[PDB]
Amino acid sequence: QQEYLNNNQLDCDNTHNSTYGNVCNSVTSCQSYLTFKSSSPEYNTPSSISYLLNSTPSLVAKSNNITDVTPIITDTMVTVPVTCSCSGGRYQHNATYNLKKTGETYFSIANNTYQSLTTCQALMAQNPYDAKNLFAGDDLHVPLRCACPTKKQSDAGFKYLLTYLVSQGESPDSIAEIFGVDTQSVLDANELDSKSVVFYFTPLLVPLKTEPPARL
Amino acid sequence: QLQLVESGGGLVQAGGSLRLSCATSGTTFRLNTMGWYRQAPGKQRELVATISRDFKTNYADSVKGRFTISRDNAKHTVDLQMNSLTPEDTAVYYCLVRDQREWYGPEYDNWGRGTQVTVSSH
Ligand SMILES: *[C@@H]1O[C@H](CO)[C@@H](O[C@@H]2O[C@H](CO)[C@@H](O[C@@H]3O[C@H](CO)[C@@H](O)[C@H](O)[C@@H]3O)[C@H](O)[C@H]2NC(C)=O)[C@H](O)[C@H]1NC(C)=O
Ligand SMILES: *[C@@H]1O[C@H](CO[C@@H]2O[C@@H](C)[C@@H](O)[C@@H](O)[C@@H]2O)[C@@H](O[C@@H]2O[C@H](CO)[C@@H](O)[C@H](O)[C@H]2NC(C)=O)[C@H](O)[C@H]1NC(C)=O
Ligand SMILES: *[C@@H]1O[C@H](CO)[C@@H](O[C@@H]2O[C@H](CO)[C@@H](O)[C@H](O)[C@H]2NC(C)=O)[C@H](O)[C@H]1NC(C)=O
Repeated sequence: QQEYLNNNQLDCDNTHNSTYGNVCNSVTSCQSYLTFKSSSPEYNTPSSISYLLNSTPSLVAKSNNITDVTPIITDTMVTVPVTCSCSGGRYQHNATYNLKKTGETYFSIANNTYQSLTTCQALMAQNPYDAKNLFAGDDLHVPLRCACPTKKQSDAGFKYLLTYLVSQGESPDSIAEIFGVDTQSVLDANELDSKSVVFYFTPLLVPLKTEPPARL
Repeated sequence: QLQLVESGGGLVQAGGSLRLSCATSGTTFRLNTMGWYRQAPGKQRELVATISRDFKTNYADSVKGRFTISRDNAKHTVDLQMNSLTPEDTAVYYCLVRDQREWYGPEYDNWGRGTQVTVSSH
């Protein structure tokens, strides 16, 4: 289980524990998965998506049953295999981001570019630049949100945790059905209860009994 | 969409107190202002207190000092502590939750089914 990000990432002055990343509460390193919506024209191939998220094109290709050079239709959700490891008490997958245009902000990078796979707070925590002092060409360390199964999760047969970007009209019920797991397992993975609010566009952890499907 | 569950009303003696609470569940993009309204017999549904996500409050004049609104952003609940009640506080009390379903989209009213509060004479 990890705490639910719970829209705390929408305000850069928010300092809730969850905005700084999943907490290192299990094994030091593991296979994990991100999800990401293909965006044209910058991030719509395995090479460009893997460049943004620091995966490999072949891992993205095999995870989605495509070739490593196939274009991906815009808004297609793709799974991205990543290594998840502990760093300073947090689970995260490290990536790098070179700012393209002056005008980008810590929030625009977390919310738009990385589609809430990281947060304003974590970017600011792990980068020396001031929020007012970002420019085109600056290199940013990007802590992407991932986690490793706890002993209790592993004992129940969950081999991976997947970071799922929730879309409009989805619910814990519908998301669990995509991955062949019980709804309660998804709630438990995010320390939610049957009577909780889940937000569109916020990452949600999904425990997996096997590798995710090739198409979501 | 969103489901609201109100609790904590009932019958109370004049001068007594009650605690109303409302829990929200379901899905949305953002939960904005939450609040409590009330409709006395023969009256309109009128604002009692609201509270924003950043805890900015707004109280009806007839209610300032006696009532206190609170908000739990971890579990998405809103509570109304009602002290020094009078028969003029007898009403059906409704929780209001405002939500947005996309970035910069319209805001929607979500209303609970209402909880009866009845204050007996002194
Ligand atoms: C946080 O990020 C989200 C996306 O992750 C931003 O919302 C999205 O904004 C874009 C435009 O920036 C909208 O997509 C489309 O834009 C083009 C403009 O050329 C147009 O073809 C379409 O009409 C459409 O609007 C998109 O609808 C919107 N929402 C989503 C879910 O993608 C949001 O603005 C960011 N928030 C902040 C505060 O910066
Ligand atoms: C930030 O969170 C960590 C972890 O929080 C715990 O695990 C979460 C998934 C959730 O269940 C929380 O309620 C838990 O507290 C905190 O570290 C824990 O601290 C407690 C109390 O000091 C300690 O007993 C636990 O062993 C710690 N757990 C782990 C996994 O390290 C940490 O203190 C929090 N930091 C802040 C600033 O709030
Ligand atoms: C991911 O990045 C973090 C920093 O954000 C790295 O953490 C550092 O790791 C080295 C050991 O290799 C330590 O000396 C530093 O003190 C660590 N920093 C913190 C803040 O803990 C982490 O190693 C990176 N992981 C990978 C796999 O690249």
